[PDB]
Amino acid sequence: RECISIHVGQAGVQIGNACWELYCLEHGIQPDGHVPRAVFVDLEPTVIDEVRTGTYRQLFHPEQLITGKEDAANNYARGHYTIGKEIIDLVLDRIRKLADQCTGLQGFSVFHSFGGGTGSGFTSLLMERLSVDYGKKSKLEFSIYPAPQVSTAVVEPYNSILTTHTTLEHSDCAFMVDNEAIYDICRRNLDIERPTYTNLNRLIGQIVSSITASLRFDGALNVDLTEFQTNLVPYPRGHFPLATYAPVISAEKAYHEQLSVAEITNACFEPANQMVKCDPRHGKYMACCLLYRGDVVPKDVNAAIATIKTKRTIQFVDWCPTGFKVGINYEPPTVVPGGDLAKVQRAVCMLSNTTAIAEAWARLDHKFDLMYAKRAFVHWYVGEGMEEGEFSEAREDMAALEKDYEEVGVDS
Amino acid sequence: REIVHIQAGQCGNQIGAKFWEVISDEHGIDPTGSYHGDSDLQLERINVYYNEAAGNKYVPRAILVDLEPGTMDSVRSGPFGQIFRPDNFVFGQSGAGNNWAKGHYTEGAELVDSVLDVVRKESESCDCLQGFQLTHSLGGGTGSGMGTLLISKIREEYPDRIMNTFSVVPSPKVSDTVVEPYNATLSVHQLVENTDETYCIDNEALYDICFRTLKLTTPTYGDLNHLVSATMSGVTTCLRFPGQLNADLRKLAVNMVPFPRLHFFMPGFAPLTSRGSQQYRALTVPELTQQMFDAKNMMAACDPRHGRYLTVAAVFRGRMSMKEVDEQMLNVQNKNSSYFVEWIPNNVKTAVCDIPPRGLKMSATFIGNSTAIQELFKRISEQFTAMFRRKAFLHWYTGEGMDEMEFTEAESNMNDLVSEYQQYQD
Amino acid sequence: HHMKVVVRVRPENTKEKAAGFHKVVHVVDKHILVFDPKQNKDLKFVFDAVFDETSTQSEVFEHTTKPILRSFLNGYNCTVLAYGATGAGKTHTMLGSADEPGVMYLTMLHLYKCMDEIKEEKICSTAVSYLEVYNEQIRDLLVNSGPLAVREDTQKGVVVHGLTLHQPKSSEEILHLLDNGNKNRTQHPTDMNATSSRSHAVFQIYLRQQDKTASINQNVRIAKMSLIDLAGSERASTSGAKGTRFVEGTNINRSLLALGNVINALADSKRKNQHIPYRNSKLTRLLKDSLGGNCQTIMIAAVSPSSVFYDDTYNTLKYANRAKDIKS
Ligand SMILES: CC(=O)O[C@H]1C(=O)[C@@]2(C)[C@H]([C@H](OC(=O)c3ccccc3)[C@]3(O)C[C@H](OC(=O)[C@H](O)[C@@H](NC(=O)c4ccccc4)c4ccccc4)C(C)=C1C3(C)C)[C@]1(OC(C)=O)CO[C@@H]1C[C@@H]2O
Ligand SMILES: Nc1nc2c(ncn2[C@@H]2O[C@H](COP(=O)(O)OP(=O)(O)OP(=O)(O)O)[C@@H](O)[C@H]2O)c(=O)[nH]1
Ligand SMILES: Nc1nc2c(ncn2[C@@H]2O[C@H](COP(=O)(O)OP(=O)(O)O)[C@@H](O)[C@H]2O)c(=O)[nH]1
Ligand SMILES: [Mg+2]
Ligand SMILES: [Zn+2]
Repeated sequence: RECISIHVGQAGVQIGNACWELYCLEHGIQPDGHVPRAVFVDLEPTVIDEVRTGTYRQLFHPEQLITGKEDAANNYARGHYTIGKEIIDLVLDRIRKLADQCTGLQGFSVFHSFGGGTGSGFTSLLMERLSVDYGKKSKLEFSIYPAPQVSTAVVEPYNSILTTHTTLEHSDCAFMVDNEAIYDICRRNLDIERPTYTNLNRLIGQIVSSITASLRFDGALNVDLTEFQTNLVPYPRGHFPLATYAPVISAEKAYHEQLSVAEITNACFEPANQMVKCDPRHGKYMACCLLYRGDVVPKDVNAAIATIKTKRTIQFVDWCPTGFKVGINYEPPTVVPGGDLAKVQRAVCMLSNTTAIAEAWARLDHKFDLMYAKRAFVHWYVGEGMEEGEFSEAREDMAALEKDYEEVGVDS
Repeated sequence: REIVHIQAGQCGNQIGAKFWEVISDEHGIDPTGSYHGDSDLQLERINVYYNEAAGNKYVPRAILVDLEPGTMDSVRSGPFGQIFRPDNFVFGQSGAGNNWAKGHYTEGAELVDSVLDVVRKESESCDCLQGFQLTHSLGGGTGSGMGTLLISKIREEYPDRIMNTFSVVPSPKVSDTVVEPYNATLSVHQLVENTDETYCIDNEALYDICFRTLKLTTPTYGDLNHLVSATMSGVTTCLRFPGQLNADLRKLAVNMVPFPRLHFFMPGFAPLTSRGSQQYRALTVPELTQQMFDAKNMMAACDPRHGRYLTVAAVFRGRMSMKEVDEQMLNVQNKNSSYFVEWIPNNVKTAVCDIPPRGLKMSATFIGNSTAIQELFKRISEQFTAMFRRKAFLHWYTGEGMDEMEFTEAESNMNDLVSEYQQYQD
Repeated sequence: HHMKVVVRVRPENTKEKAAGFHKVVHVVDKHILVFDPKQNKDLKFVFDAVFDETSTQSEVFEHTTKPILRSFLNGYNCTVLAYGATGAGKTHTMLGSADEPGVMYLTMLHLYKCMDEIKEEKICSTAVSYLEVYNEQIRDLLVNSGPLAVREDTQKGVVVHGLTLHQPKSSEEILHLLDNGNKNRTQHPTDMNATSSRSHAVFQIYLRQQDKTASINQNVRIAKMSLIDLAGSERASTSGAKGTRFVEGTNINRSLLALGNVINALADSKRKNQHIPYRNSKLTRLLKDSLGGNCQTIMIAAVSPSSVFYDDTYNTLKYANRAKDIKS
């Protein structure tokens, strides 16, 4: 029934504070109500301290807030091996203490930021130790993969080719939200050249609410978490659908709000609205889980999708007749009281596996090689209990992820 | 996390008074007084530089290493001079002779054990140590000789904790000493092989940046030092604040050193406007990157326009959009694709604190690892050979128990260090 | 010229045979092994020569060492690198008992005859060193002292003026006792009793050749032959010890990274310049002369058919492959 969550890395914790904010906000549970159902991990105290100092302060137990006062380090190795090791036991202990207290759970919604130190490396082993301790569950990891041109860390690809290879054999379904391709939504679909990180987090904080929150909530067409990985992954690679939201309208500027289903659904497949710089440049969809919420007639959907199934410029995979999981919820979305989000009475949080990430992975893999080709910042991981092995042998890993996402599509 | 500053020599000392003059106001610490802090955030992280004893007396956790009494006796007899616990003053009333050999082998070598004693009292303070800040000049006895020894010992006691070095590399045009390249070539040698982050500052690169970028007509030393101390506060202490994307000495190290030599950077501050008039507030952000990435405004002597970058770290500290930050950095990376090296897809390390330098709206420290600093260790290494050939003032070194092979060693090492840095300019 | 690379697969012990696990390496022929697993890459790799399990200490020695003796006589620097995982065969190939003389004793016996033959044609004199490398420190094995101060020659070239190689040998007997002291002298972590690792270490011979007619003086041939027993890398995850074991393993890996930068650089510098950074480590600095121009070099990668050797062998072979592969 339930789904724990493990917000790892500063960013996975900032997004975590935001997804966690939107929750109580649509459940009538002010600052001090019930009890959360998650944990927070970081090797930099000052960030989890922002959850201990700032808003939502007493909504957590100091027991679901793990910190390693030591050092974060923007390197996978250190955060996986060397340092992040010391904390893992303690970390696990909470996702085994919080996993026991419940009643027949379904999995752990992991929140991490691919190209970090604590977000790449640590989670790599956290998810690692989970796939063994609870191989009988769901492991849906919600990632914030590397911006396509606007990366931060100098090494980013080293950290994100290493979180992918280690988690790949361990996740069930990896949601992906690209940090930069969200900013385009903040520029183009909301109008603001002032997007604080606090906003991208409200936005993932929205799409995510559509995933767990409202879907684990009753509705006219409920969709369990297992339902996702079933209806969403064609193959055992921990396949990485993309998140998209529909009524991303501005709560100030334009106002057509009343944008019946027939519109909000078409607004998902336009590439300028998908929280991912994986514009459907060729990538055939292979399965989409259209989660609706609010006032939606099942015929409006079983027609608004029918129109789409016959657009053909949306080309689905060959071996897939029908790849449209319609999930209908009741309660409309719930916007921040005065952020910048419109506030409609219906939305579409469509997510999907697309052959499109054949790109995004390629462009992120090629990055890695350019630096590994010169060893760049290699001495920073080797000196942290890694080897020429784990790099070169995690490169070969994703190589068969460029071929996998090529073979499962492009061919008939 | 924590650090323990080190005031080696007079210059590194004189600067210590300016580094601590600043930082303390950036932390509301009056002379012996406590946290008057205008806020409450300038205190949750102070531990990085201080210690709890009384309850109003957070003492700076530095070391004052000098063979010349009158110096530390000017820093201790002036303004904030009465905040250092007397235990910090590791004096050497000996002759502080201007010889690198006199402060590294003969006269400094005695005072060292009475230093290491305290560097351990302060490291074993509490919590977890990060590293040590080191200030000094590469142009004197107590600076380049004794201060380079202090580190060669520190890096044997804690090869885990980092080592930032703030060196006052010998300024080109005029040398404020004569043997200068001797004291220098010999300390850079030790630096390339112990510290792992160096921030080289030039008394004349400052004068320029302080007489034309501040219309300041009478740039006293107190000013140069003040400007420098403004950067080393945007580096360390700063990132020991919150931020949308914070780093810390390691992130700065682990993003900025592609190759283990250590590599030396070139710091640059952001809002560098003359007082009254120029308070243009053209600080939206494109104005800070405009600033930091120009030639002039690099506290180094060399001009970045003369050589690629390997890494950059714009350590901003002032509320700004993670879009207009992460964006600007890009166009900067593409307008100047020429000088930025290519085998690093993203040279730049964007870093973003929240709280800005007390009285300002928005700043950003710049920490450039350009290959342009090749054209300085060249300079130093030249001045060496031109005089080493004739053994100029060498009898002051050998006559202090030195070696004719020791000078050879350092020059060649630091001269190879030039070579290597070119391997990436190409 | 090029550095030679070879691989040696050991033979599974009895205990592993009982396990009867799948074989990760298959040797097709003298030149080429295949990397498993077979129901992967399935990339065949061609070496020059493969050493079987079968080869004891006669065959291994003679093949690799014999062509270095010819370059030895030239008096160009020769070098042999021996690698191995724990239980790879490390001792067996390099040494064995007196009973089955491996490379070292057969160099000692054959090259002792080499000293006899060479000495006859030109008077020769030889000495040998056993140097270590622990915590980035050189320690003479024959006397433990503080590490040698490093200096450079005027042109270039790193020297340790801690050079000693304490005592030369008139015959086999003296060296044999030194070999007992060798294992003790190397600084090892308190490992399992079965496994023992050096920190990092080497061995050197010194050739100074003078014609019979020529004095000492006049042109001399100077050769050095270095025989290297590289240490193994550590893993943080495998080790779990870390701490002092962590620091030693980081130091080994940094010396290994510098060597590998020179190695790949050497292949590129077949089209190369000064670019090859010898300076990156003390090992590579010691080796400045020896990796060498037209020096002769060989790498012996030791590996096992063992199951644990699966990872270790695959990683080392990929790297060995990179020495043959890497071109711009
Ligand atoms: C009325 C007003 O706004 O005055 C400003 C001011 O006029 C200007 C010109 C300041 C002024 O700085 C200088 O004139 C200066 C003098 C010697 C060396 C270097 C600089 C200022 O003195 C400096 C002072 O800086 C700070 O308060 C920061 O917190 C800074 N503090 C110190 O350097 C410091 C000075 C004395 C005692 C203790 C600390 C800082 C910067 C980085 C990291 C930590 C602290 C500021 C904003 C001003 C005055 C007061 C006029 C400027 O410098 C800085 C570092 O902010 C010079 O260009 C900038 C732009 C500022 O607008
Ligand atoms: N959407 C979103 N992305 C974020 C946020 N914070 C950081 N990121 C992104 O995630 C990456 C940053 O990871 P870091 O903050 O450096 O590191 P970390 O993963 O927290 O772990 P460490 O490296 O050990 O500190 C960059 O690609 C950022 O653009 C956030 O609040 N929201
Ligand atoms: N920026 C700066 N440079 C200084 C200061 N004092 C001396 N210097 C520089 O340091 C060099 C001289 O070395 P010095 O500090 O006297 O050596 P020491 O005192 O014997 O260790 C010259 O290049 C000076 O310009 C100072 O307070 N600030
Ligand atoms: Mg962090
Ligand atoms: Zn309307």
